[PDB]
Amino acid sequence: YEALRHFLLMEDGEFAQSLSDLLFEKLPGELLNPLVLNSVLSKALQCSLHGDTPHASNLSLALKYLPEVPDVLSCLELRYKVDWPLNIVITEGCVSKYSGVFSFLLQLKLMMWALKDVCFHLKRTAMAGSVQFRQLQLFKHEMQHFVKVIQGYIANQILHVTWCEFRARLALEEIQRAHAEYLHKAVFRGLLTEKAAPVMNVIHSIFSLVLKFRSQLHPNFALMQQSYNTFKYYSHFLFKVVTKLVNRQPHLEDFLLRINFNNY
Amino acid sequence: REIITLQLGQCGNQIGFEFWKQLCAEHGISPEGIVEEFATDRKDVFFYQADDEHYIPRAVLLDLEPRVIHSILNSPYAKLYNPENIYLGNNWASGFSQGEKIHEDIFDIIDREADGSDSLEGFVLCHSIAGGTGSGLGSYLLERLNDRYPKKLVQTYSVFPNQDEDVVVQPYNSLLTLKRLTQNADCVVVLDNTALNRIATDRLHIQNPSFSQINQLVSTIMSASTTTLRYPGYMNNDLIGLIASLIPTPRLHFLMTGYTPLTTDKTTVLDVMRRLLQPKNVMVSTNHCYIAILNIIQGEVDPTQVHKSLQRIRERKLANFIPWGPASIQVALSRKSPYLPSAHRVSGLMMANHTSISSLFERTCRQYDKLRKREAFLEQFRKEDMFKDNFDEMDTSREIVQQLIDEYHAATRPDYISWG
Amino acid sequence: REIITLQLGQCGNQIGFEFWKQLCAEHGISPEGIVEEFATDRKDVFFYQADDEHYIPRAVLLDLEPRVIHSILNSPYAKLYNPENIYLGNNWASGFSQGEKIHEDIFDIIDREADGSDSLEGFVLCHSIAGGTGSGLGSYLLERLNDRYPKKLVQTYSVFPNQDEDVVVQPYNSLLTLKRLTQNADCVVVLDNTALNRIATDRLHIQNPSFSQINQLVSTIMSASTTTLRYPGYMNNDLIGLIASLIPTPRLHFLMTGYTPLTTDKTTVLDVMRRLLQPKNVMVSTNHCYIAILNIIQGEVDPTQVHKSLQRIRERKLANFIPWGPASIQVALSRKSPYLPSAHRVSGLMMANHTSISSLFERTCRQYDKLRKREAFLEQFRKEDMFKDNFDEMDTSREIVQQLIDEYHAATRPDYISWG
Repeated sequence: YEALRHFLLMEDGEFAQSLSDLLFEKLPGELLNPLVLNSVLSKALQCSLHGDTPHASNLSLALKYLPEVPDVLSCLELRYKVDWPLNIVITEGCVSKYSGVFSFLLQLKLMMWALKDVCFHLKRTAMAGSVQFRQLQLFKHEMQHFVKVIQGYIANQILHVTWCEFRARLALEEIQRAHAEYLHKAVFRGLLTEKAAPVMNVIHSIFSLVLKFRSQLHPNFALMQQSYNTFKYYSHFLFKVVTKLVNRQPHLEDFLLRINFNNY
Repeated sequence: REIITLQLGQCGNQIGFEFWKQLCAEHGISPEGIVEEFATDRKDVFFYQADDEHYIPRAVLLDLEPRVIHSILNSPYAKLYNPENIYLGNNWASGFSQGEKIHEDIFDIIDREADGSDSLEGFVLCHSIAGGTGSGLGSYLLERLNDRYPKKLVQTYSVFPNQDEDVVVQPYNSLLTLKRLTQNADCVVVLDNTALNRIATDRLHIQNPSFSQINQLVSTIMSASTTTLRYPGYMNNDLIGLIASLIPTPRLHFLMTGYTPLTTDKTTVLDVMRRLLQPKNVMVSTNHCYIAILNIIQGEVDPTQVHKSLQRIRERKLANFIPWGPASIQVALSRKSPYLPSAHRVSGLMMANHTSISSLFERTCRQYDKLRKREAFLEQFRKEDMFKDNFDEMDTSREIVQQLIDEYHAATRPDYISWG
Repeated sequence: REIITLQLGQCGNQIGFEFWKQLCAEHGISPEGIVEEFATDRKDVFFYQADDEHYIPRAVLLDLEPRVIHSILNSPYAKLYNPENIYLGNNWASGFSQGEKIHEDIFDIIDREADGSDSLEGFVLCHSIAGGTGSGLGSYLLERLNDRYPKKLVQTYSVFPNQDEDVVVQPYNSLLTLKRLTQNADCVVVLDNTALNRIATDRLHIQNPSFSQINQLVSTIMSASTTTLRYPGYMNNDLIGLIASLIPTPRLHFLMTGYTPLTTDKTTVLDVMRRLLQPKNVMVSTNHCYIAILNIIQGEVDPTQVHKSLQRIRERKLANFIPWGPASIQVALSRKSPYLPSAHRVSGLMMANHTSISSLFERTCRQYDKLRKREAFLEQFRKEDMFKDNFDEMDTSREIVQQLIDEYHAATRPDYISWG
């Protein structure tokens, strides 16, 4: 349990921060074979610093669709396979949902990578004290803040409170139900629910717009002002849809409180 | 990645010695650096790991007119380190020129330590503003690193000198030092003598050995700010991930700190939050509003109270911050430390960008401008005379700090949508 | 193949005696040359092997005004050699004329030793520039061998005389000697008195018997440069394979050396590389760039660090060399020596062609040209008067060293694609 928490939910430090970071250097005509990714995993397991166990072994890492195709979307499935008397508790359907949330939390790390990339392109030319430099840097601060609040939301719900209700959940039949509720209260607060499907739906548009923001450095100021205005339009609608989906949830209550604080 | 520590000056080497004794007592190691069996941790950021697990610190020691450096030299913690890097006035231009002539072999010491590291994250320096030997020299080596490496970060922990005004060129020296700080550094953490004087006179009854207890509080702060590095966390385990949210703008990069117990010899998340909202629990002394605040908590916390608390923290509006845009407080959790008695269980550390510190800068500006109007307070020392015959660097620094204070006062405004 | 050693002059016979005592103590043999049972090696290059394994060295001894040659004569190492080859001013023309009259029987000594060898690789000579008796004579025998044998190599280890300027014809003598060195020799290894003075004053506190310790350092260098010959390696076990990469051009064939410990009474490959990058670990004192560098390392090395090191050595750009074309550093490994205490485990030796030595030549050129403008510094000695009545060989040498310095200064340029 406390091993799959570290890897399948990316709760260990310098493991996700080394696995995904090596993954993003490649991105594509590469990553088309399972001999490069499974050794990148062997390199990330070394710098985990905690683990190095046979529970940190026998992991299966695969891409269900190989990339043969603004794109931010990329899939990856990490699983751990358990022996036979414990397989009846940890089924292969629960680990599949762990991989389903794994892929989304992986897709989050691309954003703190790519915004850092455009910050770092700008960092090596940080020269001009003009208005055009500072005005650019402001858009980066605006876009970084929403990432830093949505990750802090995920780093409240899926790993703290649903883990609070797992150290007091434990009672042989009850153990299977305890694992089955750990997953269910994670997927409820993960907003993978069909009730909260629009609010998860706008987040991809957010991702694609900051990638197009990342593509340019300079090419032109006006296209960046336009992309930033689209970002501001979407974020302006987000605050309305989140209060509307409490007018019709306690975990969703904190989201509107997070995105707005001493402002409107 | 890996972070290299630097130390110079009398106050800087004092607080570095206290920091290393703090992390010696804090983790399970010997005063020669042998691991204790009874103790797991990462100490690979600020200490190089050896084969008998000698965690020799990444501390380069520079000295000038050594008196207390000799006391550092003969110590039972002098077996913890020996990187062979110790190499020999009270003016800015004096320390600048003394660093200028030996910039090559100290740069060899720098590059040797850089080769000791495989990767790198940042340089910290232990420095005090207008410390005499430290002042000017520290600005010079800041210039050397800023010329040499644009790929790394610099974090700086330095105090603001206030001795309640024989030395009258001190505002000039501090002004030139802070000029280099605004333009050649990326993030500054500054503190006051007077606020630590208040907390020390409140928690205790000492007046004369105040430096020693100041060192203790600096060590507790520097451990606290580094705990998510040294104890393995899972977010902002790079320095730049911590620094990124607080600083939107390259001149307003000054960060003020707080810490919840004044005396440390339940508390709930509500209590420690509202205590941390006080300026009397903050170690730095129109309405002023924060740009962004960060809090890290370490203790025996219950995870469900914390969302209750920030609900009610919105509801009471016990903070007043509105820069112009959606930048709010960030609360985080780190491990309550083992291997020491965990009394005063829950303790928080607080990191913000607030515009009020400009006023304190303005106080110094008011002093310096007054002395600049009289022009009798450089005392015609020969060092500042060689380094600038026309003394126009003081006027350039004056126009830069004028730009800085104007950026501060505009940064208060909710029309800071442009020029940010 | 086999390499024949030559020695002449006071400093040359001193350093040859020290080299033979070095290789006596280094390998397992007696001071009469009997092999020790307790000791395998090849000593067939610089020593002829006998039936009781008397490794009698290939050292031809020439003397003129012997004082220290007598001390070499009565010695406990005078049973190691006796090839029966010892045959009797301070001017270039004097030593030239004295070698001129006895060129036949010393050439008989040469051909006798050549018949002693089955095959041959090169001639080394022990010589000092402007050494008095050695100067002029050494140029003459260099002319004799260059006339006689175009099939072999000559390696030369000689020092640059600097006594911090009674002898004022010394720049003329050194100029004529180096003229013969550029045109009649294939590879030159030159050293400075001042750089060895710096290393000796740093490692120790001696000033007056500096010659003796200089001899020790020369012996360590000459053993190091020969270790892949004497201890069986598998590459560049011919001299010409070593020499071939460093010299593209027949006038710029001057090679400078370094060696990692200054005091020799872990180290990693990174440490010893960057130490060897210093000019203070190099025994010779616009931007100057190397043409090519060679390093040989001997010690307890780990083979996987070395590729890490040259990765990072590319990355830091801690060397600055760009002749015009793709000639870079060559790193090699030789055996850590047994039969002696292996303390200061890993030690490196460094061999490059660098253009900076031209400046030192230019310094001598500046002196000689000044004396040539005054023309009062030959002192009208009769020897230089017979050998050249018009003193036009000095002007010819001046135009040759002008061509040499111009070739050096063009060799710095990245347009050296032509005239290379």
